[PDB]
Amino acid sequence: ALDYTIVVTASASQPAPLLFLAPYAGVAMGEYFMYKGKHVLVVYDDLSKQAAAYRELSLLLRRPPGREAYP
Amino acid sequence: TRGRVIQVMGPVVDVKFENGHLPAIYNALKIQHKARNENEVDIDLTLEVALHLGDDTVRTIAMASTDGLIRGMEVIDTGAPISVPVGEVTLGRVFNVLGEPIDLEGDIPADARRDPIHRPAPKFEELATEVEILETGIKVVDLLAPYIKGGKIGLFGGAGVGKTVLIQELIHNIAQEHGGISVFAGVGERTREGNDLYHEMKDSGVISKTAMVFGQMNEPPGARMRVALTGLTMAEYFRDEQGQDVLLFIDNIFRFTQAGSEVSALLGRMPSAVGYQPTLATEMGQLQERITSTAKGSITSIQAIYVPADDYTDPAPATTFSHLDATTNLERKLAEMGIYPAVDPLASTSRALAPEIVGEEHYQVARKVQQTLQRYKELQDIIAILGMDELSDEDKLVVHRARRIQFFLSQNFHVAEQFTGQPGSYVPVKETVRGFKEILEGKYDHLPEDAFRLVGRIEEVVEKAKAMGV
Amino acid sequence: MTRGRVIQVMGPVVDVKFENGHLPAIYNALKIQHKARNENEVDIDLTLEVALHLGDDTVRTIAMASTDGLIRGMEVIDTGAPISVPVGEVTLGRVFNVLGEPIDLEGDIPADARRDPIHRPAPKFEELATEVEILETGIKVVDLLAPYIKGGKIGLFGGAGVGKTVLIQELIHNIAQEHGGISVFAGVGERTREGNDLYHEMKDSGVISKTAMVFGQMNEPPGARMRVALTGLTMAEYFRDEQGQDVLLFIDNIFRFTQAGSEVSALLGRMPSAVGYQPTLATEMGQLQERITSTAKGSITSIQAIYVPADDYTDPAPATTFSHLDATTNLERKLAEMGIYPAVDPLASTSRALAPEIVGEEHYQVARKVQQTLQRYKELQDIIAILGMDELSDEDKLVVHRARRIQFFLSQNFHVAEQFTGQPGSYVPVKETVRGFKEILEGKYDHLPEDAFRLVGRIEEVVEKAKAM
Amino acid sequence: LLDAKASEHAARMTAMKNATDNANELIRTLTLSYNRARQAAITQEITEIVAGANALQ
Repeated sequence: ALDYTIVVTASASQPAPLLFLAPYAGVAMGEYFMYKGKHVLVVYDDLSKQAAAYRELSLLLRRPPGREAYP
Repeated sequence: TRGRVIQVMGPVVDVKFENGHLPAIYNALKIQHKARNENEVDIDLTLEVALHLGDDTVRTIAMASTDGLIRGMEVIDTGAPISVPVGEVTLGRVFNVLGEPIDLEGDIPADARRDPIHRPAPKFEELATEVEILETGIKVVDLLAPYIKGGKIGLFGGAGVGKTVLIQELIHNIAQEHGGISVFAGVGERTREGNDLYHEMKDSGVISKTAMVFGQMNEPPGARMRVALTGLTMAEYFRDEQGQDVLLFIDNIFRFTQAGSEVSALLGRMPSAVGYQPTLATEMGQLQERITSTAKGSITSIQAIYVPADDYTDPAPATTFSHLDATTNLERKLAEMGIYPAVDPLASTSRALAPEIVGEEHYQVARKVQQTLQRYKELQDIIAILGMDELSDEDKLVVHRARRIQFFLSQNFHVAEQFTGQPGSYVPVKETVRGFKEILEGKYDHLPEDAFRLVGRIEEVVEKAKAMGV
Repeated sequence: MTRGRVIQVMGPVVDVKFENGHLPAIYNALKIQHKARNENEVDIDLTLEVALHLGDDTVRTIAMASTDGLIRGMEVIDTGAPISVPVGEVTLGRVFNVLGEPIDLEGDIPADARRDPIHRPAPKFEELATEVEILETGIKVVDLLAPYIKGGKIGLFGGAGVGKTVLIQELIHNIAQEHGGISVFAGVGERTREGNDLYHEMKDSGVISKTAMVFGQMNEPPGARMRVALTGLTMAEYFRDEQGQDVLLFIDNIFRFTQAGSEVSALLGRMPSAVGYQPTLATEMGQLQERITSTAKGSITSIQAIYVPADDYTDPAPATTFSHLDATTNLERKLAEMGIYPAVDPLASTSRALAPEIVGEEHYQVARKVQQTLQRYKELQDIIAILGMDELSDEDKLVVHRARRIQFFLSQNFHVAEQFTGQPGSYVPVKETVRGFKEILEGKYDHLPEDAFRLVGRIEEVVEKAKAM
Repeated sequence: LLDAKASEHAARMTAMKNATDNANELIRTLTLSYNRARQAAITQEITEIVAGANALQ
């Protein structure tokens, strides 16, 4: 499968902004092929970890919490 | 006159003006910026003023993304809120939140009449003293959950239930029999479904009656906040000048509240009960008290609602159930039976169905139809498990009349002519009351359980049954 | 000089600034008296209780009445002491508010009367009572099944319609008859029409000439309702300390005390703890209920209605009261509709005192045998329902024929009900009610009809009601 | 057979009494769980509201 797929990784050892920007980097890589006429499938494995990374990302930037302390 | 940017934190933008020249609340502020070098990005924003702070600064809300903003860009004060084009110009067009056409049909010229978005609700003496009934031509709606001319309706449906087909036949029947323009205001719901709905507007041919406003999930919560209000100020032109009985479709008023909850935490407000903004009920009321029937006009409103996790005690469905007058509940099982529109006859309710409003005969016929369909609902497991040949008589009669009733509630729409071929029907309320009275009395128990499927009137039942069989 | 000046007013919370070094201590009282000098201003008489110190020579207070009209800059007078409440013989028969002022239209208390502070430390470890003495109420179902302690806390779980106020009036009557003990009522946050109904019932009863009442009712600010049980209790403490006698102290719905402190703490800006309760829940309840003790000179015993919010005993407001309770007396509606007065449920009313070391051996054996026979008779109800009265056995038929005599014998003729049924009513000592239930359980009074046992005082006068029928 | 029908109806009587008592004690333990979850829900919501208020001050 690795002659037609790209893998974007954002590990747990990587800081919270790299888990925050991982789906946007994946869908930018998808948009490059989409606006050329190709067909892209993008799989975001565990978006709830993106939500917790952005929750950390906001709470450390002194943004006010909301429900379950998400922004 | 001229103000510069101080803070950019996500959606919100703080702008400092010169002393004595502050803009009032809800004005539109514009940023037209051209990049002076290769280290900058061209910017076209519209900023809605939300708060006044102390030292000549103003906290605004962005209508688009704030990516690219530099602390120190000059901001143009327009001196008015977001002026939105109104008229017969807007019919058949698709708009932004700012009143700009997002379709490629053309630009609206600058000398056209533009109305501001924010205006007070109509007063106490300007409203209509009596309750009048918005006659739709749809038999589930006309019989079992009538629509107030000027009231607020709830559609509770997902996909596969033909919600777009029901929306289209509402627009078609109102613009056919009442001469009423409709307006679809899609507030933060699924750009794919918005495009499906626009191409079905184009195919149905009823689009030339509606005006469409889309601010979807992709847009910042200022745009999702103000889309319902710009669709509302497009409908209020037709009410306030043409006197018409205007429809107004808001797709998920829930999004009107949660976009405000996204905004208000950034505005600096203390959080409320469910994490929702403190100003939940007054913002929802300033939306849904402009949707009223005045003396010369009307705006009725059919409003889709996605209750999150089907939890009706959440503060935003509570605050918007405080304003509803009816519910139209689309079910998937009735769509699998073939019953179009798939309105659940027992769960869909209305404030109208009381004998002082709809009349006395209509009230007895609707309550007897509800009682026999409830009794057939109570026999669902018995028929499905134990069998049909074992119940009793005076209950086999109940399910016998209940099948003919729950198929006669379906219609052939004018919109489905391009898909089925039969030319559709508009059914008055007195004729469907007479038809359901005749089916309840037992006049049509010798006809089959087909020929009640997809017919308008009650004589079309026998005109179809003589074509099939006896 | 101790003259103050208002800075902030926001609801009940009022910030007052004094000069440096002339600050009021915490819990002091602040008299605001203002005569309006023009048509703009409004006349004000208003007392504040100091709660915090904010720095910058300021003081944050909570208000006892409405703060409407308070102007930034107006004069505040420091009393030099907390809220001084009149005590003595001049409080008997009089309805009072939290400030020690008479609600009644009878008159004013003169200024030379003794007034003692509202906030007092609890009586020390040196001064308490070593032993546990019994409190003899003269009610049989109380003195046999859920006995009281001098210095105790007792819970009423009745509600309306079961005769809670009838027990209140009879406990006042019996203690002031036999023990010479003044009672004090304190309605912490109760309906005003029910306060007036309670006052007219105790006036018609005649019990009032011996009690004292405090009503800080629901219309008053939370700073009043948090301090109302303290000013009933300060009236009780005079007769405990100076007079040396066994005093009652009724706190109606102490859940109103807990949530009054909760909303005071929410106004003061504190972070709320578990279940929305003020962080200081257990220590405010402790500062109330550790002054209700039995010292060497007298005692204060307390009977406290408890709300039981969303009817679970694990909510912190029932849970921090139940750690001070020494007894409970459940009032049940089906015993009042049956005809048993008082409506005390004999199986749900429990007591920490009901033990052979505290009470005695014979009382304990008779009381536990009464609970066993009533438990067996409560088990036999479905058997009587489905099998009928006959053909059970000889033994359980004797159990039913014994236990209905015990169940109807638990009702008394109160002295309170004399103006309603004409029967003079009786004080039954604890030795004679133990002897009476012992002689019923032996079977000595088994042949008498069961309607002789209803509404009768002791066992020597059930023979005469059986003789009259 | 009359003996067996009487014992049939008595056995179904006792079986449904035991099922009702089992359901009632299940209701009791579920209300203990409901009160625990109710208190925990209210304290969660109140600390999140107060934390969102303290974030601004």
